[PDB]
Amino acid sequence: RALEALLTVAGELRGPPLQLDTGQLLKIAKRGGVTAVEAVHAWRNALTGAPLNLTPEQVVAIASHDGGKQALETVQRLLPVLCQAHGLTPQQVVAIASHDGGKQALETVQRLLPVLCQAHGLTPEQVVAIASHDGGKQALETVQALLPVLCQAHGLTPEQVVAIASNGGGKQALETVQRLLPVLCQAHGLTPQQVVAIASNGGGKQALETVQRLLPVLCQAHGLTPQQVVAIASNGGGKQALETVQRLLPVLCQAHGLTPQQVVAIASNNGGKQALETVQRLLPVLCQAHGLTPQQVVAIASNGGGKQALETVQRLLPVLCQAHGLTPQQVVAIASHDGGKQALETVQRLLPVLCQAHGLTPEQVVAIASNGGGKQALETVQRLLPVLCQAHGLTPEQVVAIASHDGGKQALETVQRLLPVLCQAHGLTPQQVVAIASNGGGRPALESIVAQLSRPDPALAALTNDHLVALACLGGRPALDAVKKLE
DNA sequence: GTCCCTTTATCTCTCT
DNA sequence: AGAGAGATAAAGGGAC
Repeated sequence: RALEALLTVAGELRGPPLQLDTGQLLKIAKRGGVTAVEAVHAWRNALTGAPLNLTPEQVVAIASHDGGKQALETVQRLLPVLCQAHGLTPQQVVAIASHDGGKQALETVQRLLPVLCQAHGLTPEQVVAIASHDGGKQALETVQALLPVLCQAHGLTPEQVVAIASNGGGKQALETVQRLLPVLCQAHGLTPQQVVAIASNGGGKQALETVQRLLPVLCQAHGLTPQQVVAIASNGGGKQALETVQRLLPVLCQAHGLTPQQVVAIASNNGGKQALETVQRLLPVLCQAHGLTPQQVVAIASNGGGKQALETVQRLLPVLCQAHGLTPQQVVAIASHDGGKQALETVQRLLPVLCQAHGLTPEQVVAIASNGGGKQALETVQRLLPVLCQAHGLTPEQVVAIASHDGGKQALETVQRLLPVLCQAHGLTPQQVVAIASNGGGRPALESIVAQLSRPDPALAALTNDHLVALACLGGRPALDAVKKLE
C-alpha cells in the first residue's frame, strides 16, 4: 500500500521545481514516511518560492523525520517570525526543523527564546543549539525549568547546562544530573566537570546511571582508574560501552592479548560496544589472513563507527590492493578515521574514473581519502573538477590540495563560490585562493576574507591584501580573528 | 503517524 | 598531521 503512493508521487517530484533523485526520495520515504513524501509533492511550490526560498536539499532535510509533514507546515508558518523576531538565519530555522517533531521545537523556540535570552541570559546560538535536536521542545522547557536550580543548588555554569541539554533526550540528562550529581561527586569524588562531560552526550542519563553502578566495579574490581572510566562514559552509547568493557575486560586482555588501555581506547568513541565486539571477532582474522598487526587493528577500531571501518577493511582490503594497486599501510590509513567505511567504499567505486577519466595517481586519491569525510572530498572532486579546470583555470594538483584536508567538500565548494568575487572584485590571484583553501577550515577562511574585503574591519584594513592572505593561510578564521584583538 | 529517547555512524572546524 | 570537540545524519524502539 506504501509503494502505490510513492510511485504516484515520484517521477513527478523528480521534475521541477524539486529535481529530486532516487536516494533522496528514498531517504524521505524511509523516515518521514509516505505522508512526508506526499506533503513534499503537495507544497512543492510554496517551499522553493518566496518568502521561503528553500533549497531542495533543505526540503529533503526537513521532511526525512518522523513528522516531516508537520515540520514543513510549521516551517511555512514560522520561518519569518523566527527570523523577523529573533534574528535567526533561515539555516538555523531549517536546522531546528530537521529533527523528529521539529514542529514542537519550532513552536517552542518561538514561545521561549525571548525569556530564555532575557531571563536566563542565553545567546540565540545557545537556544538554537538546545532546540536543534530530537525532543527539542523538551530540552528547551527543561532548561527554562531547571537552569536556576542546577546553577544555584549544584554549582554549574549556564554553559554546562546548555551542553547537557544539547543532545538526544536533553531533558533526561538534565533531570539525571539534577538527581545524581551530589552522589557521583560525594561518594565517588568525581567533579562537576566530569559529571557534565558524561551527561553532554546522547543518552546521557543512561551514561550517568551506568557510571554510578559500574564505576566501583570497573575500577575497584577490574583494576581500572576513575579517569579511564569517565573517559569511556564521555561518548555516546557510554552505558553500552561501559557494560561491554565490563564483560569483555577479561575476555580480551588474556585472549587476544589486548591491554586494558587498548580496550578503553577502543571503547572511547561512538559505538564503543560495537567496535569492541567487532574487535573480539575480527582481530584474529585480520592479523592472520591480512597480515596486519594488533596495533593497526586497534587504530582502525579506535574511532567512531570503528566497527564499520573494521568490517570494510575485512571486505575491501584484498580487492583494492590486488586490483586497484593500493597497499595495506595506505588502506589502514584511509580507514583510520571517522567514516572509513565510506572512505574505502568511495575509493573503490571512484579510483577508476579519476585515474582513468582524468589523470589522478592512486596516491593523490589516497591522500584525498586519508582525511575524515574523505567520501565527500572525493565525490566533490568528481563533480567539480571539470568545472574547476575548464572555467577557472586550475590544475588538478591544486584541486587535490584543496580536497586533501578535513572539510574538503566545503573547501572546494567555497572556492568555486568565491573564485571570481575575490579575484575579480578584490584583486586576489587564483594561487592565493587555493593557498587559503588548502588547509583545514578553508571554507571559513575564504569566507572571512571575502567578509573582510567587502567591508574592511578597520583593524584589518591596516594590512595589505597579501599579508591578509598569508595570514589566512597560516591560521584561517581563528588567526584572522586573533590579529584584531591584538590591536 | 507524531513525538521523545537511546545508540550508532559520519562530517567539519579548531588547536598546535 | 592528530586530537578534541562540536554538529548532522541514520536506525531503531517505546509511548500514545
